[PDB]
Amino acid sequence: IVLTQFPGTLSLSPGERATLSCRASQSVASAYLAWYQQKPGQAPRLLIYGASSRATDIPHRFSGSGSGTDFTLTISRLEPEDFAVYYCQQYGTSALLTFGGGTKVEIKRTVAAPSVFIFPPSDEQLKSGTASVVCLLNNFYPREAKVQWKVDNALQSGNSQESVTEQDSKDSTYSLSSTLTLSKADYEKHKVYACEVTHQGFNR
Amino acid sequence: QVQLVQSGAEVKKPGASVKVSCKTSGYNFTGYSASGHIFTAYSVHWVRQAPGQGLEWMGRINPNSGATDYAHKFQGRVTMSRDTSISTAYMELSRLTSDDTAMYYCARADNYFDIVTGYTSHYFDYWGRGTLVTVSSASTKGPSVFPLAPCSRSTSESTAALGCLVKDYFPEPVTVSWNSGALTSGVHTFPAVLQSSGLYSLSSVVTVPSSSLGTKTYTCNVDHKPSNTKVDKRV
Amino acid sequence: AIRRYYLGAVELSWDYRQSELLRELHYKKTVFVEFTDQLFSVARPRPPWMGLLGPTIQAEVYDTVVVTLKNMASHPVSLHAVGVSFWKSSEGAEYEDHTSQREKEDDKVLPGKSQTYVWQVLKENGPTASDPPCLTYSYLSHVDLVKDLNSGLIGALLVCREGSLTRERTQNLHEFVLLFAVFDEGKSWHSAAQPAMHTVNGYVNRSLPGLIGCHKKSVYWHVIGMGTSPEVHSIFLEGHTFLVRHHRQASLEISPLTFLTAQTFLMDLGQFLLFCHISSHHHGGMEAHVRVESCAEKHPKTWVHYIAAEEEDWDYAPLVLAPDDRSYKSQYLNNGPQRIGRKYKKVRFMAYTDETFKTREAIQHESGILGPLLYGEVGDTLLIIFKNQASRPYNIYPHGITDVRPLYSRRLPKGVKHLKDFPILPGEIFKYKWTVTVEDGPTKSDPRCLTRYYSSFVNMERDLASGLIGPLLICYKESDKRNVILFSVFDENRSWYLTENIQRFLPNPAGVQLEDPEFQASNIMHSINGYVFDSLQLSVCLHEVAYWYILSIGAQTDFLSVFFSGYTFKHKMVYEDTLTLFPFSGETVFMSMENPGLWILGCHNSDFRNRGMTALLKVSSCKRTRHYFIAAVEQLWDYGMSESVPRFKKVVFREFADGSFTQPSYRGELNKHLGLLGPYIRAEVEDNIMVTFKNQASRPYSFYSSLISYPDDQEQGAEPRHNFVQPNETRTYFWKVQHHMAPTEDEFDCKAWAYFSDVDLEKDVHSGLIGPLLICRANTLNAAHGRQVTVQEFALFFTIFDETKSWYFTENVERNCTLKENYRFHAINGYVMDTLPGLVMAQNQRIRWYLLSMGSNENIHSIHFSGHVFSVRKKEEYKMAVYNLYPGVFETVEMLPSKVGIWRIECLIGEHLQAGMSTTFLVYSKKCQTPLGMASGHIRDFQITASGQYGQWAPKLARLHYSGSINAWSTKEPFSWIKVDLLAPMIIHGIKTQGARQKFSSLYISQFIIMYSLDGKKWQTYRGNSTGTLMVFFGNVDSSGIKHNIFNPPIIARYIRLHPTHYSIRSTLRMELMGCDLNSCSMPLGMESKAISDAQITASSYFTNMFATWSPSKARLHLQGRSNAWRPQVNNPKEWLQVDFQKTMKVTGVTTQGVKSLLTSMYVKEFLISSSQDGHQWTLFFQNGKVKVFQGNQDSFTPVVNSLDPPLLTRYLRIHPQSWVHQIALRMEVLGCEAQ
Ligand SMILES: *[C@@H]1O[C@H](CO)[C@@H](O[C@@H]2O[C@H](CO)[C@@H](O[C@@H]3O[C@H](CO)[C@@H](O)[C@H](O[C@H]4O[C@H](CO)[C@@H](O)[C@H](O)[C@@H]4O)[C@@H]3O)[C@H](O)[C@H]2NC(C)=O)[C@H](O)[C@H]1NC(C)=O
Ligand SMILES: *[C@@H]1O[C@H](CO)[C@@H](O[C@@H]2O[C@H](CO)[C@@H](O[C@@H]3O[C@H](CO)[C@@H](O)[C@H](O[C@H]4O[C@H](CO)[C@@H](O)[C@H](O)[C@@H]4O)[C@@H]3O)[C@H](O)[C@H]2NC(C)=O)[C@H](O)[C@H]1NC(C)=O
Ligand SMILES: *[C@@H]1O[C@H](CO)[C@@H](O[C@@H]2O[C@H](CO)[C@@H](O[C@@H]3O[C@H](CO)[C@@H](O)[C@H](O[C@H]4O[C@H](CO)[C@@H](O)[C@H](O)[C@@H]4O)[C@@H]3O)[C@H](O)[C@H]2NC(C)=O)[C@H](O)[C@H]1NC(C)=O
Repeated sequence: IVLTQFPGTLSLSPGERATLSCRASQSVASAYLAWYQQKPGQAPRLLIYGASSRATDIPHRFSGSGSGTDFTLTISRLEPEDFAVYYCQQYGTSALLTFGGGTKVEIKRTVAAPSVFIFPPSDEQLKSGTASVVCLLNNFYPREAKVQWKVDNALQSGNSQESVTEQDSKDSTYSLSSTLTLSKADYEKHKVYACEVTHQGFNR
Repeated sequence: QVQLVQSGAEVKKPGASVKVSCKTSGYNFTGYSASGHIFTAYSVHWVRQAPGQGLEWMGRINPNSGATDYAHKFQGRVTMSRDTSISTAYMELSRLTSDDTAMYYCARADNYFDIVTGYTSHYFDYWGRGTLVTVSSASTKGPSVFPLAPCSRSTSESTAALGCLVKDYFPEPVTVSWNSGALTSGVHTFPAVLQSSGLYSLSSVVTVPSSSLGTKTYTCNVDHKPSNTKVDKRV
Repeated sequence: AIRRYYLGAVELSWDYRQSELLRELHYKKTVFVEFTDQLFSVARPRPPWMGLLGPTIQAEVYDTVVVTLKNMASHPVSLHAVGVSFWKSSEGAEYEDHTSQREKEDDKVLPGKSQTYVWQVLKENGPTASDPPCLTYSYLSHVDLVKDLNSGLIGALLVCREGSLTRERTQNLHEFVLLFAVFDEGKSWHSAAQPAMHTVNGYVNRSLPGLIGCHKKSVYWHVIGMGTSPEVHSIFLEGHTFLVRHHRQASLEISPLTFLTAQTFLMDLGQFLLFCHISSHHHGGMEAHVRVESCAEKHPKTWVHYIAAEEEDWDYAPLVLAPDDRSYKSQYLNNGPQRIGRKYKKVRFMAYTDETFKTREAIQHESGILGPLLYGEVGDTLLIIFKNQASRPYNIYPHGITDVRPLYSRRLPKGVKHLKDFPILPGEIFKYKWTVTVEDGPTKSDPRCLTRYYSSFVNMERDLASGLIGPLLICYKESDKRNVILFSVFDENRSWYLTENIQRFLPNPAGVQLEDPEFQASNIMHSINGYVFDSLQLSVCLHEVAYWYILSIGAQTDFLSVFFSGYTFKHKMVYEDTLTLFPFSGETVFMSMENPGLWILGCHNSDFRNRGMTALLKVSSCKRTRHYFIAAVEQLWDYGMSESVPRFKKVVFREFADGSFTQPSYRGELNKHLGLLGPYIRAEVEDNIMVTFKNQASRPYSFYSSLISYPDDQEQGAEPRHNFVQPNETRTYFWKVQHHMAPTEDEFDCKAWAYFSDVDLEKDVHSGLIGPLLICRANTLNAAHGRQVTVQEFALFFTIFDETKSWYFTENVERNCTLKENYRFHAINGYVMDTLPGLVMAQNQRIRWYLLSMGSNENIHSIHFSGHVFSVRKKEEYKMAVYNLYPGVFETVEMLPSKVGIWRIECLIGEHLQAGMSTTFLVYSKKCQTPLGMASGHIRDFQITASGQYGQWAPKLARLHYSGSINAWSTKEPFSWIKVDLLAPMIIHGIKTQGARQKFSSLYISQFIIMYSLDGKKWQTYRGNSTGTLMVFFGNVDSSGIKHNIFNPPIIARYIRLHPTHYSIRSTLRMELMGCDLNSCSMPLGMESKAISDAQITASSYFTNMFATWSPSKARLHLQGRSNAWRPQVNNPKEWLQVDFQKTMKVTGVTTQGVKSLLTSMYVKEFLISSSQDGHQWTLFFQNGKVKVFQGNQDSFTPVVNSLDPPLLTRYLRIHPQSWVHQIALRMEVLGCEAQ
């Protein structure tokens, strides 16, 4: 019933086999277990039915195996047409349905130099009344590089927001933007503005 | 040629009930009771998916007899109904909560079945565009868009990032183009995030060496269909 | 009443070189002999001319027969009776009968092993006076039919009327038998020149020592064919009249195995010849001198016929109907460097009105080559004047004539001996007198019209090929005239004057090598009357009924299959599809010409029709719409999984019921067996057939059932019916079947026809596009089922299928392989032996089959009702037990299966039978339906399997009446599959199940379908009782419901799995099968009931007193009350119980059970079995050389069943317990039936 996907997220160069395991709590037939595929920001798609047989007009590159409580989707060669988020799932029967954890499949990207930008609210921002300090970072490593609004041994939390770009379908890039939702005076009281910078290697 | 069309983006306040339709085309209204377990595309399966999570079930409706089942989370939160002859399924999501903003799809079960000998289908192969449902007690808000340009006294790198932030705007869907469509290089758009203020925040950037190039129309355009506004702003 | 015979199998040395064995009773042959003592020492005095034939076997109604066939021969023999009932006494065959090893004897016999084969000859076997005088089967031997009947083993199993045991009027002539046989000596193990030999009772040409006939007596002759290969031969007595009751029969016929009972009344004396009337190159030597000796001590009118034989030029193509010049046309209707030509000179008979024979008649067209018609009546004084004008002396002599004599003299004193060969010199004139009988009393139902011909006998084999033919008619009265058809093959090589023809027609006789196929084939031209290749027109006005007289004299050297398109021609009270004529024989065809259109004739043969032997008739002009949306679908077919792989693309008829061709009427139960056939196009009187044929496949085909009719569109014109329905295109052959097609009241309930794609017969029956039509009389097919429901029917279609003879041979070179021998499948309904399912029938219910043969000359497959014999109803009531199949004839037969168990539907021809024209069929018993024992624990818990336990909820506890906590098979998923893995194919008669209760909820399955399988790969849902695609079983709605489920067609399988459709909450069920073993024997006789008298059950000691009433008769199963069991006076291990059954009964299952009394449980744990006939002789039931010591029961409530593979015997059955629990008491009941 409860479906878990191992690993949670995988990055692999196109053309190589990828194996995604599915674990359940219930001794279920492999007929009631399948695998769907979803492209980002789009409707998903049926990939493999019955955990062993391929669906309509899908090349023999994919395959499925397993039963009972352990299932496995194995793609012999993967291409960017199918680099997507994949879901093992039990369906239809027992009157209830649920989906997998959605293992996003990624393309391996070389370790390049990340880009960092920081901008305090300029004068136009100040007279707009929304003096939001912003910092953005792009083409980085890793995806989960966590930064926080560190000012003079001070946390800023519970008020900021962060937007994360979806993985690029061509360059597999990622980008994050952290912005503050605060009034002008709340920005003006502080004097130094910056968010902490972590890598492998500004006046009011 | 089977179509599973759905309505467009709908915005409602929490506590009410939003009804979304799924019009089916390309099959007679019923595919029998699966008395032989042959063609089971009749069964319309709802599903919803949030920006920050994978898809999760809602319910099943059989047009043949009107039978239905629902996920245990939505026994009193979602209700289901079928039309008479217009071939459209109606779902009503009641007791709305601010988290319900997501993409809602409708499905049916038509492909194959891999068991000892059984050619029914319990697998989704038919699927519409996706209804964007936005739920928030706030009313519509216009394009509070602000530019993000490098400081004139801090511009020395060859590469400079330009941005525009549509803040506190509402509701979805809202589009942002860059350079008024004159340039696509380095154009990126951050997904909308629900701020602590409860309204939407979007950021669209260009990473092209705008400092290296001369003055060019880096005038990004913000389009808000619910408010019918277009704002072109030069950074 | 009882008859007994000590037969035996003797090897002997017979090279056929030395015949006329007058010193008998003294190649390698194995032949039946008869003895007279149990010691098997002295043979019965046998007649010296039986040759290689076995003894003769008599019987009567209800008269038992006890054969005692000892195997003296050096290799295994068998006995194989035909047309007589038994119980695996004489099945003979090595096949899948599924019987106990006690009955496995007949399969192979070592030297010695006298054996004993008993048959009963019930009333349905024995005939009456109105039936044929004495049925004449052959009790052949079967272990490998080709070699067994090439070893000569054969006999004459006669059965006929009661009261013939006494030698009052039965010892006359001893009822000697005749066996026209073709013994193949070459392909036996007795080798390391042996040509086939035609024989009459084993004696080759003219050397049969003296069949002796009576001067003036009516004698019964018994004719039994024999042969393992096809081909036949007619039988003729040169100077004896052929007439039987009302059968207008003149030629006595046989076939590779066929039984006939001829009757001949003699008037004359001397010597005649039994003659195989065919001039075969290696055959026709089956002649035997018969001698007839003294066994013991009006409307007179004067007519004349003038006739003269003279030469004349004739053509068979009066018009230029040969546009093509190279494909098979010019070679036979054009003249050239290597072919004789179109028109040739032949010598005929023509009439001349004058006495001087100078003025010829106005010879009419279409009456080619044939002579004038002749006709005679009662008291006729016709005299016939013949003249010769040809370059040779010629003469006439009628065939089978009543009386023929010279004229103006008692005898010819000159150098003329007889009229049978007396020639007439060129120009000479002679006179003959032909006369008929006088004292033939009127009957009003006698054969009044009969057809024969006349030819020349200066050289018959050359006279017929030279054109020497005239017709002859015999009709009784106490436009109206019609020319007759003469089917023939006239050979110029055997013609008298081929040299004249070749010198006159070939431009240069430099060289033809005398062996070129084209010239030789042109010599043998095929003619219908005197024409070939569409040279006939027989336009006759409508309405008026037609009387035709159809003959086949020529050089065809095989049998005919003449068919009329668009009509059926009235035989003796029956209307047939295609009719068969042996050469030198013909018949009076009656017909109706109410059906206009374009119609062509033909031999129906694959090659004879293409030889221009066609002719065209060209008549021209002078309640409920019963739908059948039939279609033609393409299937990758496997002819059988026995001895290897057939995967050829074949085309087949599949019925539908809706305009949208979407439901291919899946093959369920009744229509399982149709294999490569199509649907049952049934109809009654007055009905309307709305057959909306649709077609598929790369090549277009069509539909035809001898009843299609082109509407007379485009008046003042005529074209063939278009048919020829293109791919994806449909049609609608809607026609109205006429009332002349109704079977008579004396006829069977419903006659059957064959329908096929007539566009090219020879290339699509091999593709399988064949199907049964069923026209039935009056109103006897009511209800939605559209059948008689009174009788269960099946479709037998015997045919060899050749891939090279089908369009798909190119598509079937796919497998790695090069000749048609590797692609010949001797199929019955498209399946070759041990492969055809669907054949299940009720023993209490009379059943009907539809027997057909379609195809070449090879298609002479004979059919034998193994263990059954029935009565034909044509004209009157007769009886029969072996049937032929002449191609094209669709016939209805019956064989009520009173004897239960597997059988075989037998094809007699040894080459075919070893190739596969027979495959099993099973009849069960409606008496036995006992539960297969899921509740009894007999089906252990591991067998049942499904998926989704998840809660310790195993399916292994899905047994009925189970109670206690978690007590059923439950899943929450709506899709579930419970597998009752039986592991032994048996007859499933029904299902019984209840629901379950958990806490307070009630759970069950409201509706479900069933899936039954024998192999675990093919799996078919029960579709019985028609009126639907498949049956959706009415499930249970409460945990305590009384559900009386039955199966109308009982499943035969070993997996019966339940697929639920509609259910409440979850699936939680407990199920119990009702069934029986495959042979339908396992059933209690009634020991539990009072079927056994109390005096029959006795004990060594029995505890009976004021307080204890433990009588032995109280040992009945489930008996409850005071002393509800047997207890002995003294409880000692020597106790033992006797049950009397009055005779030997076959018991395979015994149920034992403990008892409870005085608040304690008592049960015997040690027991042994014994049998005896009188209680004095001591025989224990041997059980693997020991006494089996079971633990047995663990309580006193559950009865357990133990199987006995060797059935117990004797009238006295004895059980000896050894040790007990708490006292000595048991409850007993046995399972079995009657066998011997
Ligand atoms: C394809 O989809 C269609 C729906 O889009 C689905 O419906 C079928 O419709 C036909 C036509 O009405 C039904 O056919 C029935 O046939 C029975 C006889 O078996 C009739 O008695 C029915 O008549 C009813 O209605 C009359 C007027 O209201 C009444 O007066 C009368 O008393 C009957 O109640 C009717 O003609 C058919 O049953 C339905 N199908 C189902 C499952 O109900 C059709 O089934 C779909 N086809 C497939 C193959 O899935
Ligand atoms: C029963 O009688 C019939 C008569 O109608 C008989 O048919 C003929 O049998 C003879 C048997 O000799 C066949 O002759 C064959 O043909 C060649 C050429 O003519 C013969 O020379 C052969 O006979 C030879 O056989 C001997 C042993 O091999 C030789 O040593 C010797 O030289 C002989 O010449 C060969 O057998 C003939 O073809 C047929 N058919 C006719 C005449 O139409 C039939 O065979 C008799 N049955 C038996 C079992 O004998
Ligand atoms: C007359 O007879 C039949 C009518 O039933 C018909 O033959 C069938 O045609 C269908 C298509 O109309 C064939 O189905 C094919 O199956 C293959 C199996 O792999 C598919 O790949 C095919 O699909 C391809 O082609 C389609 C059309 O180009 C594409 O849309 C699709 O995406 C695929 O690329 C196709 O569906 C079926 O196999 C045949 N069956 C037989 C027995 O022939 C025939 O066409 C009718 N008409 C004529 C003029 O004969």
